Amino acid sequence: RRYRWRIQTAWDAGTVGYSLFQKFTERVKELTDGQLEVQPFPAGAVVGTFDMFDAVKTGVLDGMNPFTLYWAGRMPVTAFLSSYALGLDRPDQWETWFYSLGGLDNARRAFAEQGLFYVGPVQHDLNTIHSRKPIRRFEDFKGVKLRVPGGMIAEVFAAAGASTVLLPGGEVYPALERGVIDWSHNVYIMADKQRNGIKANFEIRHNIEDGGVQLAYHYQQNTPIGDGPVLLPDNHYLSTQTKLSKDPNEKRDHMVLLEFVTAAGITLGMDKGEELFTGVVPILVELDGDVNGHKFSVSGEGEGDATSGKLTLKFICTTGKLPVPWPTLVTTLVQCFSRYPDHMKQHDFFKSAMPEGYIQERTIFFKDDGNYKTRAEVKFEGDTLVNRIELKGIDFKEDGNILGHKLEYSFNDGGAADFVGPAVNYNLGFHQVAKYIIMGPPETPAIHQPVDLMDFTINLNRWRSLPKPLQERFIAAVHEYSWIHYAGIQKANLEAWPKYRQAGVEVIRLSNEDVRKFRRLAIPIWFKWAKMDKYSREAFASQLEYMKGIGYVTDEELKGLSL
Ligand SMILES: [Ca+2]
Repeated sequence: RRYRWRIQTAWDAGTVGYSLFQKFTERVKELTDGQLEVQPFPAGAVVGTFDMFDAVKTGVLDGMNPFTLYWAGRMPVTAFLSSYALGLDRPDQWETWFYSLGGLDNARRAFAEQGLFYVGPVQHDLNTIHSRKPIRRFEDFKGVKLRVPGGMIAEVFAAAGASTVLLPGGEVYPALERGVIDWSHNVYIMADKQRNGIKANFEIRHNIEDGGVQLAYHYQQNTPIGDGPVLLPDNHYLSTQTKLSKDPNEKRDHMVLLEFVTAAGITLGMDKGEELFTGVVPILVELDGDVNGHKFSVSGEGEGDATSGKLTLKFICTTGKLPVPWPTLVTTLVQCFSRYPDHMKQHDFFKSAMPEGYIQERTIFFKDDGNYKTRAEVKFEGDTLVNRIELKGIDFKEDGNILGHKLEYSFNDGGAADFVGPAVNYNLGFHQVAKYIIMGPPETPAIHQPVDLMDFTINLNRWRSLPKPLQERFIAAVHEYSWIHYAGIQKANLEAWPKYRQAGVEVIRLSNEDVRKFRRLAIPIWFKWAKMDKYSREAFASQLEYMKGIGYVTDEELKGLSL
């Protein structure tokens, strides 16, 4: 009669990808005269993304539109049915390998053993890396917390020193906001009723220039200066992205600072001084400091825009050379500029205390070293928001990372994520939570996933129930959609790159030498996955022959590796 197939895709609703997938279901009805209908489902609507394989195998779903290498843990061949690092890197090469060099039937025999019919690949895009750490060379990957899709992709970055996690794309945004895993620099804000203010305790990790890390434990309390009513918040956190730079025309010891601050951590829809921040507000900071008796003064000026959460400031040490590293002063040197979403406005203590302002006190303990004690008044002086600070430091090793100036000029939480290409990652908001894009050099712009293929895979019993004329038409339909989908994604990507620059994202290009370093790690990983079983061996053997044929692999660089 009429055949109806439920098919869930890896694409989340509200991506370019899902819109294209939805149009595919209409094309299939057209091409089959209404006889085959595909009911489309966005990611998660029927089962979790990574649960699609078992759902289709058992028939809960009739089919799926996944990224094929998601099955790498249970079907090694699938790590070879989508690009892997520094291998074949053009869409046309993967088309050739699939449709004339044996790939399609290699995939179909492997999936038939699982009760699945692999229809064909779906072309898509390269992938980008979105990072909160400025990763400018190979060695900067060490200690990064990186989301990736498992398999060989994760193994390559793990071998370069990264910690890897596996998450679906629709969960990447909140993960990047919280450090991806293990630790972050988020400040949980808690009401302090007895001081009619707030308190917070958090831990900053300062990178040591030669490796590894210097911990700075922060204790914080805030109390209003005046007696007007303030807002006492429910639990929530502030997440800050900070960029530190230098002014090339400034000769005093200084720090140029750019920050983006968002309040979060309250779920939407659960059962006066704010007006002063509706536009751009000038800022002045003054700090008078004394660390082990080394005296100094810092002045800063700039502005903040709480509607955006953006701060722009320049700081100068006016007494000469700063005796401590500038990154150790970032937390001391105006949380009233945080961007609070509409549904969280009632939790903004910092703006509620203005204009008379608030006192901010901290103790900051550097592990195995001295401590800072800081006290600050933050308030309006006229129309300028001012932060005046006294800082006193004691018990520091002149030997140490602080007085020895051994800390990297940086301030970030080490989180980064690959997912897909720039347009869909923009659909998911990555530009808001990561201000760097890490790409390869112009010779090798995509190091880990240059050809990130989807597919259609159908429950094998459902497939065999379909009359053969509709089978062939569905195969044709998928092959046509592979390139319609590709073309749609590529068009959106053209629109997305300018939007990244407007959001303040910087594109960082690694070097050819960085690529060579990845390549010496990638080739052994190819052979290890290839040897897992007979399907992965067959697919890599034919890909390796092809790569040798077009000059992508030399025999010398294998250094003895063979199947
Ligand atoms: Ca990816």
